[PDB]
Amino acid sequence: NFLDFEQPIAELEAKIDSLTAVSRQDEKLDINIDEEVHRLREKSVELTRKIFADLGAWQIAQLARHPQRPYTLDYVRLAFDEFDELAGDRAYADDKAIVGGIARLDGRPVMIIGHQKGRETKEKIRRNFGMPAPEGYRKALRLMQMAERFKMPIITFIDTPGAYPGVGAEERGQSEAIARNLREMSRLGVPVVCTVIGEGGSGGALAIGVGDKVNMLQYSTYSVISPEGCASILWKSADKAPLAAEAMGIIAPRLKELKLIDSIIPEPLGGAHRNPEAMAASLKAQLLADLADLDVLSTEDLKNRRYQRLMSYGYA
Amino acid sequence: NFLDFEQPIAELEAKIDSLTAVSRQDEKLDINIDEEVHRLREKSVELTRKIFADLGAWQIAQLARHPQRPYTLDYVRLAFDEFDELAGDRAYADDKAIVGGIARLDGRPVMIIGHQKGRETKEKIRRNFGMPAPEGYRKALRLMQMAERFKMPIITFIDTPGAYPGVGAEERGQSEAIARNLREMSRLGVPVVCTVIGEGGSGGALAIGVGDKVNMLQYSTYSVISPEGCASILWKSADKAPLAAEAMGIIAPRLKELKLIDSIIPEPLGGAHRNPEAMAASLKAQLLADLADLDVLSTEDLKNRRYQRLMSYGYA
Amino acid sequence: NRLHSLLDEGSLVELGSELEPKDVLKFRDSKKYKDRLASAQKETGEKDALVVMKGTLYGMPVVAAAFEFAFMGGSMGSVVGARFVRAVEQALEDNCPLICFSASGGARMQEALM
Amino acid sequence: PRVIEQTVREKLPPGFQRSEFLIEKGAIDMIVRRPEMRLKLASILAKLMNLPAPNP
Ligand SMILES: CC(=O)SCCNC(=O)CCNC(=O)[C@H](O)C(C)(C)COP(=O)(O)OP(=O)(O)OC[C@H]1O[C@@H](n2cnc3c(N)ncnc32)[C@H](O)[C@@H]1OP(=O)(O)O
Repeated sequence: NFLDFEQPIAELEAKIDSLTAVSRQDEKLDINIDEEVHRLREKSVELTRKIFADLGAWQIAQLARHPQRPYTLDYVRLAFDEFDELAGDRAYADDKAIVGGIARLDGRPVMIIGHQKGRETKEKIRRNFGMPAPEGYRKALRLMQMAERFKMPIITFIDTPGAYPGVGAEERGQSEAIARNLREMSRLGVPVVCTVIGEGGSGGALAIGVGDKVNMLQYSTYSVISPEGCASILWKSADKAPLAAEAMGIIAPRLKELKLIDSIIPEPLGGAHRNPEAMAASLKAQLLADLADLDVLSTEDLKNRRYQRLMSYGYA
Repeated sequence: NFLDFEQPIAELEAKIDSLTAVSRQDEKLDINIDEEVHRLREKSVELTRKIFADLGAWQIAQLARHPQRPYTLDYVRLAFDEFDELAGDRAYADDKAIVGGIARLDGRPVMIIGHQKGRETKEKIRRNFGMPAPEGYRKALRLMQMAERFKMPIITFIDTPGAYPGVGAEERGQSEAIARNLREMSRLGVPVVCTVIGEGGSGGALAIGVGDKVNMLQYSTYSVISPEGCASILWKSADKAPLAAEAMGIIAPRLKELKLIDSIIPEPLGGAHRNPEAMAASLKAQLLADLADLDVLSTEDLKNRRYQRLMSYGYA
Repeated sequence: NRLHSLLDEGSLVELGSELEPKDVLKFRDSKKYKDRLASAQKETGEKDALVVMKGTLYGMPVVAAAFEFAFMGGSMGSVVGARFVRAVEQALEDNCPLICFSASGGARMQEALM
Repeated sequence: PRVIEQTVREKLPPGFQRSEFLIEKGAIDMIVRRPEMRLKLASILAKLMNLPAPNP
């Protein structure tokens, strides 16, 4: 299901599908499929550049929410192996809006923590649209401590609309849990790398994003507040979300100059959704490179550097 | 409300009450109150020894459950000052079946953790008969960590029927919380003293009772299982509870020989309930003496001694 | 007023008084973020939401602070965190409890991820 | 409360996000009225820092 501005790409795709049927549909129909396929694929490839060259911040947000995209499960599958999912906070529940586990990266063992919006409606409602109740963040703290204890690096993916705004979420110390998370992660003796795949932000995202390095795709928005919220509070409306997106600076290159993120991982054309494997390979390369130049530093120097980088936050 | 075997004591008390009325009731009645008061008090004092000399383990249990007795609040009031109650696990609730706080003992600051059955029916149901849901034990862990951090000694009172056997209690990791409690308390760098005031046991009591010293009143039962439970499972009945109490060895002197508890604090005659102030003074003296010969040892030697004492557990 | 109320008299010492907003996001709202910055600064008489004042409590050294909620909802601006760090550093260098009071409606949106 | 109201599209519990409610729900230690505050902080800190008690 392509977005509104990806229409010319769609109709060309719509002609492309029935090519399979015409191959063996009925009445002996087996036409010269290869010629038409090649011409239509050429046109489609040419047109996507005609479509994805002129997208800006409001679009970037739409693309960051494309309802066909790799979630943390997808990146785990397409760049990680021997994945073991640990579920359980030890207190009140395991949460489906966060998925964590311990896996191997090119032999090396790692910890993977991140969100999972679910693909279709069913897995979206079963995972609460990637909105974690605090018990999830307590689980994430528990896993992060486990990873710290056994001299293990931590790889974290961040793809959350935000911490759930609900009765159950507020009752259980949402603020307290996120505060603790932000406290412990800033003392681990192991390197930390955190991407911004997909749509993330709204503070709750930061619960698992305080690390040595930070990386973001080219169509991923990292906003202290969703554009619609900023629009409602400030613009006194919702339709004016694109203006809020333009003003805030939620796009990766805008953030990059702000010394906030350490690298942008380029996407396959038309969005990572068109070539999830290519995006997974790019992410794996970026993660490995980040880990490499990180392992040289010792644990004490690692923590000191982490603290120093934090203090660089804010123009002050 | 005295127990069944404290009847002769009662009726003598029942004659004693209306002495106040006869002093100024009506018809100019002001009799020679002092003579009758002195004689009846003499008889009552003589009779209590005639009553509390011949009590054994099944009784001890009844006395340990006398529905007129000092709970942890009472001992705090009558032996501690500048008491500040901290309530809150930080996760899901503060529990009324446990009361903790930070107070001063003869100038010295301490931490006090223990249970509170509530006095009457209302405060009994509001505190769940001193039965703590796990969140209470998480709170107790949190307080114990706080006390450890600021080089502060911990004084703990133990008066619980047991961890609550309920849906809500089981759902929230009861076993997990108590396991963690039993793990952390065995690593604190501060001395720990734990009494057994009132009725305690059933494992959940041990959640706050793993310390350098252990002390118990003369009418306090510390059983891995209530006598009634042991009776039901083993004796195949409930009426045979006294036999279970006799067999188990739940009475303080029986436990004392077992190298399980380090001292028994003698009670005022007729039970501590008759002279709560005297019991509070005795408890305060015992606590201070325990702390004194404990502070000589350094933190490392303290923890080593604590570990060694634990290993002495069990004839093996 | 809050800091004076808690701290003893004559021992008050403000911290991080030279830190002032230095907006770079030039946030263009219905108003200009500089407009609200200046308006709040003049209306409340304080540079930002947070004030820090080293002092003493009953003869015991201590560091306190608080939020002036009137300042744009007392949002945690860059200066807010910088003064917080300054106070914590003062507490660390000189052994003394550090105290604060919370009053805010959320982080300073106009500064976005900062 | 507005955000939660629109999200859950329901009636929030009475006393929502109230200190008298967040001490009930474990997140809040102790409710102190402003007049005691300075003594309450002074006593607690003089305890924790292990200093002699303050003089009224
Ligand atoms: C996502 C974030 O962290 S910021 C999101 C905004 N905050 C929240 O969602 C949490 C609470 N939401 C609120 O609206 C309030 O803080 C409440 C619920 C406590 C209500 O308190 P109120 O008495 O209504 O205060 P109010 O919101 O009017 O705050 C006063 C002023 O501060 C401003 N303000 C408050 N917080 C912020 C903020 N984070 N960014 C910018 N301005 C803010 C308001 O715009 C308002 O300005 P105005 O009076 O000139 O229009």
